[PDB]
Amino acid sequence: PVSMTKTSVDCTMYICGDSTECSNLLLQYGSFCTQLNRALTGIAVEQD
Amino acid sequence: ALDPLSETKCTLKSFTVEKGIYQTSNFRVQPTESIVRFPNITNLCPFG
Repeated sequence: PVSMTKTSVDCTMYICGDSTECSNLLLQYGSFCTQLNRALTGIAVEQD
Repeated sequence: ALDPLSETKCTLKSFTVEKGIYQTSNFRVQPTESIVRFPNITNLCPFG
């Protein structure tokens, strides 16, 4: 094996199905998802 | 939100932005109209 499917999952669209209030509750948890997205971005560019 | 450079500067949390490609925000198409549906039925009330 050399490569895997380069996938990226969005913070809000995955966690909350386009609810602004649900987004606000998610933003209370802080930088979880943006670090999650950054780690998966690191994987994506890493694979290339 | 001034220009694509400025979204990069804010997401990076740095005024200087070095060489590369940066994900800042997520594009989205906002729902424009709305539709609500329910099946037509022949069960008219015989009250008349």
